[PDB]
Amino acid sequence: KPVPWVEKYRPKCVDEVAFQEEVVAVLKKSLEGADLPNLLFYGPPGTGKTSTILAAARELFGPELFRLRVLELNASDERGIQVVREKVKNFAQLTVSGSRSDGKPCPPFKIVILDEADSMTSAAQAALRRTMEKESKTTRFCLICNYVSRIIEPLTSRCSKFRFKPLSDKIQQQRLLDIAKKENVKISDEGIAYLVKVSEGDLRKAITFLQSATRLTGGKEITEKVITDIAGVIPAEKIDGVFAACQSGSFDKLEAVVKDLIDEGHAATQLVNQLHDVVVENNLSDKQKSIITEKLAEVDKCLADGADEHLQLISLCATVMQQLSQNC
Amino acid sequence: SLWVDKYRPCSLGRLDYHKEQAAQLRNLVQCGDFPHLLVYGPSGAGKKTRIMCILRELYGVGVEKLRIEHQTITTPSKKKIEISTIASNYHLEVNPSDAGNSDRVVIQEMLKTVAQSQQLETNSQRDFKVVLLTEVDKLTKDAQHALRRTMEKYMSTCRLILCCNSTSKVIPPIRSRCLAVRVPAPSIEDICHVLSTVCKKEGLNLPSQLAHRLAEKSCRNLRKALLMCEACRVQQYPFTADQEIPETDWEVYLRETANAIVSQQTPQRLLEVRGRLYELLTHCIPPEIIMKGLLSELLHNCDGQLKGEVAQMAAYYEHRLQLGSKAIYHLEAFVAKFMALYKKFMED
Amino acid sequence: HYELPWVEKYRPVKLNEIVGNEDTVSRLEVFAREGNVPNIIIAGPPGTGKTTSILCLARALLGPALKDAMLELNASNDRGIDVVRNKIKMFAQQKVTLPKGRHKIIILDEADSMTDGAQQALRRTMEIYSKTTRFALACNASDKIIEPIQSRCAVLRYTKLTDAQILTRLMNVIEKERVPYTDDGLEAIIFTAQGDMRQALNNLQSTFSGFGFINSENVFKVCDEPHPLLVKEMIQHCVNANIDEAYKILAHLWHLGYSPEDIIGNIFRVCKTFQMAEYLKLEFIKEIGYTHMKIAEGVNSLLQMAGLLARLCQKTMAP
Amino acid sequence: QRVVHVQQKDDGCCLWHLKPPSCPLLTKFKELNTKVIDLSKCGIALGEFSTLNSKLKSGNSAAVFMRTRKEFTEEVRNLLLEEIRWSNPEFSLKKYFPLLLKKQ
Amino acid sequence: TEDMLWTEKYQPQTASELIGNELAIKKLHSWLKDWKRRAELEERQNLKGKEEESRLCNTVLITGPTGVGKTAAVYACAQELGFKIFEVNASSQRSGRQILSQLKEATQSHQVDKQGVNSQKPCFFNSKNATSLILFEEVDVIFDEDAGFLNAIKTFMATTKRPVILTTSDPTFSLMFDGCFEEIKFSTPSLLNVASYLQMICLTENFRTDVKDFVTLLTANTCDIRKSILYLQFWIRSGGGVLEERPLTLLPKCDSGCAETLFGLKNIFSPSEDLFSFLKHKITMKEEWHKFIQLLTEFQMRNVDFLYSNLEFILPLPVDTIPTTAGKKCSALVSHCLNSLSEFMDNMSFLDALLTDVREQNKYGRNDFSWTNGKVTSGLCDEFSLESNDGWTSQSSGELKAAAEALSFTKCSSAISKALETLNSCKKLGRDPTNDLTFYVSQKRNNVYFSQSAANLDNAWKRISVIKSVFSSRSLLYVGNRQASIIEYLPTLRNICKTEKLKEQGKSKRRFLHYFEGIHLDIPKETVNTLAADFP
Ligand SMILES: Nc1ncnc2c1ncn2[C@@H]1O[C@H](COP(=O)(O)OP(=O)(O)OP(O)(O)=S)[C@@H](O)[C@H]1O
Ligand SMILES: Nc1ncnc2c1ncn2[C@@H]1O[C@H](COP(=O)(O)OP(=O)(O)OP(O)(O)=S)[C@@H](O)[C@H]1O
Ligand SMILES: Nc1ncnc2c1ncn2[C@@H]1O[C@H](COP(=O)(O)OP(=O)(O)OP(O)(O)=S)[C@@H](O)[C@H]1O
Ligand SMILES: Nc1ncnc2c1ncn2[C@@H]1O[C@H](COP(=O)(O)OP(=O)(O)O)[C@@H](O)[C@H]1O
Ligand SMILES: [Mg+2]
Ligand SMILES: [Mg+2]
Ligand SMILES: [Mg+2]
Repeated sequence: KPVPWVEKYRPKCVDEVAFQEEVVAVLKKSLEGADLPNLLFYGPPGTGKTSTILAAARELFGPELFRLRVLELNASDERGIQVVREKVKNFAQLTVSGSRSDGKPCPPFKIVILDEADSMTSAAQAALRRTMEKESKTTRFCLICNYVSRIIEPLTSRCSKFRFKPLSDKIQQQRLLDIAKKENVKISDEGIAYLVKVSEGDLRKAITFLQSATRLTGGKEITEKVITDIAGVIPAEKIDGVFAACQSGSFDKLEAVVKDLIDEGHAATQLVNQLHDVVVENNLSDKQKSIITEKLAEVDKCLADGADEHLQLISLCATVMQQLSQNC
Repeated sequence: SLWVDKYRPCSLGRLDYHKEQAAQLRNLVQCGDFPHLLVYGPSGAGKKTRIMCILRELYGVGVEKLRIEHQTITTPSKKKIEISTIASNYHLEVNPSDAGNSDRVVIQEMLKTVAQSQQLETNSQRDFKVVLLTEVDKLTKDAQHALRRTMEKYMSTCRLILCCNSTSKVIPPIRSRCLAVRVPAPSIEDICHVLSTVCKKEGLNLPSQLAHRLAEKSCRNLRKALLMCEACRVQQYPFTADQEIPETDWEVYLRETANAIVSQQTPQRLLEVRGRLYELLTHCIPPEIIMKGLLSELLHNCDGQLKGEVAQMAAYYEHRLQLGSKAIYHLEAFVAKFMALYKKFMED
Repeated sequence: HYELPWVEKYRPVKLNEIVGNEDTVSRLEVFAREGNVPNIIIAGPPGTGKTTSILCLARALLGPALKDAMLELNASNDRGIDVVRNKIKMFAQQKVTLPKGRHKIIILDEADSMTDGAQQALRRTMEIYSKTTRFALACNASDKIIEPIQSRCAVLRYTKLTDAQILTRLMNVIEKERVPYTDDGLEAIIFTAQGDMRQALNNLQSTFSGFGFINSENVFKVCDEPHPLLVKEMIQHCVNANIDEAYKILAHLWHLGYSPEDIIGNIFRVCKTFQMAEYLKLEFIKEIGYTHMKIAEGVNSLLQMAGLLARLCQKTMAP
Repeated sequence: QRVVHVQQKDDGCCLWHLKPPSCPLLTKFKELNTKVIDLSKCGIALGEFSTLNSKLKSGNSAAVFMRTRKEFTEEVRNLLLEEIRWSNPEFSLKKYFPLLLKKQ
Repeated sequence: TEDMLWTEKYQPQTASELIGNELAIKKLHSWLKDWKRRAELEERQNLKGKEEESRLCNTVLITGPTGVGKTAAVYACAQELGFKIFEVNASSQRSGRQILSQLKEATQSHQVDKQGVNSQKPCFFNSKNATSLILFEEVDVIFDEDAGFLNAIKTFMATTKRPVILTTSDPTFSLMFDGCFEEIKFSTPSLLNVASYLQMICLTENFRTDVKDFVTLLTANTCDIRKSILYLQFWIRSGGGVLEERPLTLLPKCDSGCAETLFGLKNIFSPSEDLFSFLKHKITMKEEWHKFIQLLTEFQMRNVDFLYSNLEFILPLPVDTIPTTAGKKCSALVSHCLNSLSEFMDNMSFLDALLTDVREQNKYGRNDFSWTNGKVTSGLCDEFSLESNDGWTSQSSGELKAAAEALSFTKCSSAISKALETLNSCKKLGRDPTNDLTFYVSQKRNNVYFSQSAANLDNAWKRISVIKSVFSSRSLLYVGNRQASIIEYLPTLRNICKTEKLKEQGKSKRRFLHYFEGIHLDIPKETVNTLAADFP
């Protein structure tokens, strides 16, 4: 019966989406003309794209007509595009009636929200182009992605493109503090700041981690430890230990540090992420940074294929140790 | 049953270690908004014990009343695959990676069915039925996308607990929808305390030195430490301070394999190690574990600067082993290339 | 009133007019002469001679009783579970007077298109009605035919036709049509038909219908594939590590609009017969196969083909 | 329906207004002539892209069997039975072969 | 002048004529003999007038692999014991109403004609006394038009008075079917028994054949007896393979060369050509390269690696069956040979991992050597797959893998041969490195011409069976993890069984044998003895 706070606390109406000025303006002037063109929202995750398109849907439609006359699909379906083509064809052929008691009639078209549209290959995008140019008047599409360049030219030409910029950390901390005051959980400003930092500008992940920490802690204060282990983030002490083992030049203590990291349940992709963030923002030479980052990309690709954490981490740490001891 | 299956805790207050984590898991179910869990960590850390504790705290005691069902599912290529499922009156448990590349298939229909089961069954106890997906880290990308779709579709009617050992293969879309439960391995003192607690219930008094040896030689594996304690109880009635811990049979087989690799570097010895790795693979030992043990004992017998090259070679051929359908080819590729490198290294 | 294609005008009517697969065609010949053919399944690539040999064997076995003793079913027919249960079993129980050693024949062409349920329902029909009826199936992928059906049939593997056999049949067709030709054109036609005699005859007839002269300009205008001379020059430039000229050829092919699969197939076909050292050919085929795996997996672009060309140049520049 | 592109410009980032680079590598652009050889000028010989040869074999194939397998005599038949029994010492040859002889 | 297939020409008319599965044949024959005795006693009771201890269940079920002889054994036993088989195939419409209303009275009523030619066993379709006996053939094949067929055969369980025999090839059918029936398992017969059987049927046709070629054919088609019989009929009646006289005592010619015809290698090779001589000799000609690529492509369509599976024999290296300038030239030969072998194995790993396979492996089950895969059954419906497939990739990837494998093998073989001709100098020096260059092969891979797998699949299946039977006991049946089970529970179980066997062999107390009963483990004693032997 309760709903997650991501769904509960998204803005109900357009112009309640903060830090988006021009996108809200064109969506307002589309609401005034009551005609929604083909939309393409691109920006970082957790920046208000789904919130903005859903707010436009709820304010163009009725509260009871909003969920019936829109269809949110995920474009990364593993059964090709033809299954998604079947859903769009069925939803375009299926028609429902609409009547609002507020005195404004419903628009004749319908809204199809295709999320992660950038994950579709160019053949699938060209296949979808036929559907959207064959159901142009009776169906309008909104493609939600993060990279406009992944969307092919026939799609991006006929869509209206909007870019969503991420909120600053002060605004995210303010919204999280408002959420915590609304939901009655004891948490200082430092924990909220660490939550916003550990989410890396992702307000969706920040709200998810805050709600999960409130559920886990059982009415106590939200410490830094629960936020750290609820985000899967390795503490900086282990990262410094990894770098000290690499700089020492002893492979046995390198194996000990890696096996200690494996025994603590920490992921290897997270360690590769932290190691990359440490390496690319320090005083290493350009050759050292280049070799280390190339090995980091190779190890990340190998881990994505399903390779064992221990062997890939040992190989990457051997490469980093050799590159750091090359100056010795 | 054994002490790994009889003295296993069933309540969340009976978990000896991770008391703060067990308390947080106890207050997790009190809100009533129990989400999908992602319980990950090393092997035998206490993962499945904690899932059974949470399942007992969620429903009644009837989750312990277990049975086994078999389901036949039709693939879209018009073929039928039969899989096994641990089940009770309130929960489900399946290893979906048992269907190969068709895991997505047993991912979809099975949860669809259990959703309909919760649509049919009414008991006014809990709104959802929890299904335990074992080895989610062995699922393919299509399987994990189908899992994302199924969790987003049937969230209201059923809940999911993903038990894995590696979240690296688990896609970031899955990790962004389930609460992460990291269960690190118990320490040496924790394993010794649990071993003494279990051994006291049998009327036996093991010493602290034997418990410390069992904790050290188990590599922070509580299940392996308890089972080695079972083997020591089988071997002798009194627990001497110098009691020999029985080593694993395939582990000493892999040790002998690596000494065979190091001792002679010839095509005949390469074919002998070929036969040894075939006989290891016929025992259903996973090739990742074989590669890890082989690499560990080769790094035992390696030099200082050769350790990094051998480790990078082993990681390379383990990734190729995960890529290829016949893991034996990449195993012998690693063995032959290591033999060539070793023969080159000892020649000067 | 129209010109019949040379695939039908010059279709074999006997079992000695079939080139290639000498052992299996000879075994079918001795079975057609002697009689008592078992239930056979013929598997091979398209254009090999499977339907032709099955029809010629059935003709030689039956003779005048073809119209009543033969039941032929393609993929255009129904061939369902109910069709197997009524029509197949009714023809199998049907009385047909035949000379001793000769049976009624049920030909099931394109057995890959048969559903698994129909093949399961045809299992016992292949067994009980074996004193009056025999089954001759033709298929491309033998793995689409279920194992219980394959257990009741002798499976005969047809392989791709060697280019000498295609050349002999091509000169037989040329000398029976007075078509002017060149050896250049014959090599071009044989290259375009990768062990497919139907494709070779279609290409020859289309070339004569278009221009009337058989040379590589007319042949590769008719077929419109990536020309093997351009691919040969590109591979030669990769051998000399001339990445600029090789990419010039590759970008010319890309701007001509050829698909990456077609380009990589032509590259592999030319490099298979290319004149180079054994080790260099091995590294070339390794990189071609890795790039083709990437093309099949979904990533196909000019960047991938340029990376393949750079890898081929690196194979020459590195010992 | 009319399309539009909305990019919320921030003048303080200084990446919106980007000028062409002044380094000589990105200033001097190499030219590819896009000139290729004509394709009907060289020609293809026999066996260039296939395994074709000028010489074709004759008489080495198309050998019709026409075999007349003579009936095996009794002594040769028991000799071959003893050979198979030596090959498989645990098989019951004497209780199967007369029954298959009756079956023929 | 013959119109009969060799399966039904050489059909076993007696239960002693079948090959293998003697325990299952004896069980079925005893069950049918008990049913015949019950029928004759019923007739005697009728003549006179005018059951936990017996435990004679009304229905047997027979399961096994395809072509092993379930139907043949049923027909032979029913012919020997005078039964009359009423057969229900999947080849006729068998829905519940029709099968009940048209074959219940065969069980429930007497035979109107009990003497004569009624020993002939008919079928069922709807577009000395002989006892009736129903045979449901291929019960796993269920269609939608066979509506209520399972309920109908359940009614046949309940209300029969004459025996019912079920034939199936689905290994998991006996799990989902609810009812009481005697279960009979047909195992795959041994290689040598079926090989001698085929040699017998060939010697009846006045042909001499060797055991090794028949063993290769039988291990190629996995001991499918009917498939080997039919291919033998095709190959013998078409004139045999190759004229080669083999004088052996242990006189007509021998006819070795059937396995190469079965795989279709004779459509590529000349009759004078031999596959082993073709692979052993150095290839230079373009036509020879075409033949090698075609051969390897024909083997890659089956997803079988021909060269690596037979690596020892095809290599130019010595092969044995299992029972200082001189120093620099002794070491350099072995080092170069190991370098070339490592290069070839790296090439094969490259082809396995980074090159596409034409058949997508681990499609319905997981990878090989796993007891968790389950059972994969073929389709039971009349609907097509209707999924996107790429035919060009399957056409081109086989040739790509074949060409790359052929080039890798030729490079490796040339490198090892150009290492090997200099072994004469080492032999003249008095030092023999050939004991290090040799290859030790098993007898299982030496009694066949060529192998499709380099591992012991029988040992693998035995290990799979013992792993299944360990973790099917009711105490271990609820273990959540599976590979962790066989990596942690199973070695400790093997050590416990070894210690228990050592205690038993030391003449200790017999209560230590009840240790598994003391903890109430339900592992069968044969499995306890199997775990207590060793870890090979
Ligand atoms: N500018 C904004 N104004 C108001 N709420 C915002 C804004 N940006 C983010 N949020 C909140 O951040 C949360 C997540 O944003 P959503 O729009 O729902 O998801 P998202 O931005 O599409 O990210 P995805 O779907 O993973 S790409 C919601 O609770 C929103 O209310
Ligand atoms: N071996 C051959 N010898 C002579 N002509 C052939 C041969 N194979 C094919 N042809 C010619 O190609 C035409 C079509 O070939 P078919 O045998 O009918 O096709 P197919 O061999 O059955 O292959 P598929 O799988 O059905 S496309 C025939 O009518 C002949 O003209
Ligand atoms: N063990 C055997 N001994 C002798 N002949 C056999 C044997 N097994 C099979 N055959 C022959 O193969 C023919 C067909 O075998 P079947 O018994 O029909 O196979 P099956 O066991 O019924 O498996 P199915 O029905 O194909 S799944 C018989 O008529 C025999 O000629
Ligand atoms: N807190 C605890 N107190 C006592 N015994 C425990 C505790 N946690 C785990 N165990 C024992 O250790 C074993 C843990 O194995 P399990 O958690 O199933 O392995 P995995 O973590 O790989 O799923 C169980 O058999 C249980 O008996
Ligand atoms: Mg969204
Ligand atoms: Mg055809
Ligand atoms: Mg049968």
